[PDB]
Amino acid sequence: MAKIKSLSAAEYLKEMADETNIKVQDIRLVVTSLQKVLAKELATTGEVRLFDIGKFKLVTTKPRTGINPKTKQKIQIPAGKKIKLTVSKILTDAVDSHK
Amino acid sequence: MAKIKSLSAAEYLKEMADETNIKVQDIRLVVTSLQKVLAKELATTGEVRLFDIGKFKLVTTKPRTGINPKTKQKIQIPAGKKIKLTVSKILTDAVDSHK
Repeated sequence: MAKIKSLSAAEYLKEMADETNIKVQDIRLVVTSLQKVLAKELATTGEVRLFDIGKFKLVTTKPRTGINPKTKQKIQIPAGKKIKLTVSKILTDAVDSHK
Repeated sequence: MAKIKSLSAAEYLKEMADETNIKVQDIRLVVTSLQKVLAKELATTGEVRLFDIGKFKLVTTKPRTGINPKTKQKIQIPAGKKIKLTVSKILTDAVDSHK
């Protein structure tokens, strides 16, 4: 893919193991669970509000008629279900990342 | 329904107590180290790619260059610094799927 400065989940896994003695192969587990149960809470369609980073809301884009006048076919984009992230103040909002 | 960090840190304890694994004041650190380190790694202009959920990255309302009256040095028109989440297939397909 496109190369930039980056982290896998395995990067944080390594970061977590470097930070702490209390945990071993279980670090791959804990780092999946952190996100497995996030994915489950979204599948029940609940907001997850993680204080200091923001909130994960499930969203839908309602279906809508589209027409481009020159095409004979009407590409009417269906209903798709997605996640929006909305930022916490302390992370974005003229704060941490904006200095 | 919604879900809080502390409620998250509770439900990771009930699954990662076991015979031995991690305790209440330690489960409290891994949950907060996560969202701290991932913030510190977007601070340095890095992209967190978490397979299964998706990718958090910075976005900057693009600074133009200005020659404003000071010195020889170029002076940026101020950017607005935000984060975006774009969702991975496995998250969005399990949301698009009805349970």
